[PDB]
Amino acid sequence: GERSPILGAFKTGAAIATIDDWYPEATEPLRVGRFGVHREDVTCYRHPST
Amino acid sequence: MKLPTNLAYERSIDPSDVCFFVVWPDDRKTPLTYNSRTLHQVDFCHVPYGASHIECSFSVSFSSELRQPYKCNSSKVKQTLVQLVELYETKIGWTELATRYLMNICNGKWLWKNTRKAYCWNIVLTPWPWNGEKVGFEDIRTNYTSRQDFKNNKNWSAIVEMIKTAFSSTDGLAIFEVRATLHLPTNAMVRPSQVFTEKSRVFQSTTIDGERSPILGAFKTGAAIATIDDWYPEATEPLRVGRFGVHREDVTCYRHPSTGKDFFSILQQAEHYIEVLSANKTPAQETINDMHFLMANLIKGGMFQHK
Amino acid sequence: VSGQPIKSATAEALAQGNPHQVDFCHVPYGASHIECSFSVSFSSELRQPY
Amino acid sequence: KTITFLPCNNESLAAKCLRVLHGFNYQYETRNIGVSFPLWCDATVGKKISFVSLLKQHYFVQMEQLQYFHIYVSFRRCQSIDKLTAAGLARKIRRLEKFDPSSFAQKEHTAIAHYHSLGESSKQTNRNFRLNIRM
RNA sequence: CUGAUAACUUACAGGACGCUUUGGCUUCAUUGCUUUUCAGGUGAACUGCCGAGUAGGUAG
Repeated sequence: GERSPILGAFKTGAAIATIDDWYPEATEPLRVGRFGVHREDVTCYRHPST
Repeated sequence: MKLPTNLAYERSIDPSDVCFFVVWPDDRKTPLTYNSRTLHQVDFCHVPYGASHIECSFSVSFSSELRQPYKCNSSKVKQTLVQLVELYETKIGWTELATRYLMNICNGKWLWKNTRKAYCWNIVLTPWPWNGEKVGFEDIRTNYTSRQDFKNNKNWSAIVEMIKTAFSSTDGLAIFEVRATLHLPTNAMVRPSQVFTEKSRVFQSTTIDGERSPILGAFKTGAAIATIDDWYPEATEPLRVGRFGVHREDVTCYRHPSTGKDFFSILQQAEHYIEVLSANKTPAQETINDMHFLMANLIKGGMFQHK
Repeated sequence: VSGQPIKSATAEALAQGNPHQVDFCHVPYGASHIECSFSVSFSSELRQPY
Repeated sequence: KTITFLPCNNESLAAKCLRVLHGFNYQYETRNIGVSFPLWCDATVGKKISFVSLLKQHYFVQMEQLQYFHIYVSFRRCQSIDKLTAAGLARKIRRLEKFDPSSFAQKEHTAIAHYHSLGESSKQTNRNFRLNIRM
């Protein structure tokens, strides 16, 4: 009968897919997506120029 | 050095709420309660009669998340702010800032006014990456006044060296568990923190065991661990660490931007402090007090944008 | 916007007070720990285009 | 008569007049007078204190010499309010001790329906109190 | 000081009768809202008395 906090279904599957450390300067595993972004420092690795 | 449109840190020090207990004789605990009056309701909180003393309890983590920016779009601004923390710790070290934060725990600075009119109060620390035999400070009003009195404790080395290693390591943790013991007089005034009402006295409370209880603010508690700032011009009183550091008694900013020594005017000299720290001549007291204040604002966190 | 101190913000109007509302969640006082529970399903949808 | 306060802290100014009436009922030791607050507003007392049943007594002569003076209901003392304030809740335990004090507790939600206070003191001792007066 | 001056448009009234819009249907693949935060002005209204009174009375 009460409200409760939750971790979003899309927030949860964004953690299972932090795999992508194959980008050309690889240190940190990124969330898998088209032109693999990094939300910390606001840039795309795997940019379409690369 | 112009500031980005996306900059932010997280705090490296994380307090919690403060829970008020009452220790009767026969050595048992009951959470403290308070009243509520209407006729605009004012809450009054005082010690019950047969009580012996009062416990307090919270927990602080020196997470050390000030090592790198939380979010920063410009990479030149990120690469500079990483080099100051690696140069502050090599040339100056975390020993001066670890001692000033830890005194505010190890005496009752986080007990704001309830210290006043007490017989003796004691602190007991339960540090987490630790062997055993909990660190306890006894009879703070007489035994501990000057900083030296803290350093004559049998393990004051071993707990500053946690907070240094928590700030030095890229995954440093250092959880503490603080517990106080205030020996009041009979039926004593106790002051908790209190909500914000648009405009007479409503306390900030929680629920401990199905009953209301006054709680010192989680934000109220970190504002007393961070009373470190006494590096302003003609400084007398140490202030809460902040940008253009305010004083809420006399409603004025010391470190006003016309002084040139607020936080944003020292961030724009961040490249300037890298050449001073990377010499061999030890820098002046005027220019490391600018660095102690510069690190205490990355430990504080916040958002540092512009435009 | 340009970079100079705005002249309206004197030391009284810059040391004033700033009230803001947030959701605040935390562990209760005498709990032991916190449970979390979710579920994933690995279901072979990459074999052919939808 | 009906006294008019014409400047004004009437609440604290009306309260000194009863201290004369407190002392004048020990030189002659009467209680044959009545007390009436006609303009009992829900904020103040009002600038009309009246004695019903003074004008030539030592306090009121010097009050009258300056340019400011002219010289149903139940106004009863209510000292049950005095024990609602929590400095008296622990006096009340030491009374009733003559046993577990920890099973006694507070009230935590009280609602006091329009009391009114006038602050005074003693003259045997150096001790202050409140004259709580309602309708 | 007016295309000037002056000026009674009247009387009566029946719009009706009848009327089957129906048949068929896949909207759907994909997703990180975050970072930080002191409400204070509680030195006022005390300390007794009766009563089994955590009720209720009373002194100054």
